Amino acid sequence: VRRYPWWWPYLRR
Repeated sequence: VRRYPWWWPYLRR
């Protein structure tokens, strides 16, 4: 949950 999508974190964060 750095800033990108809510789903993004799983992607990289």
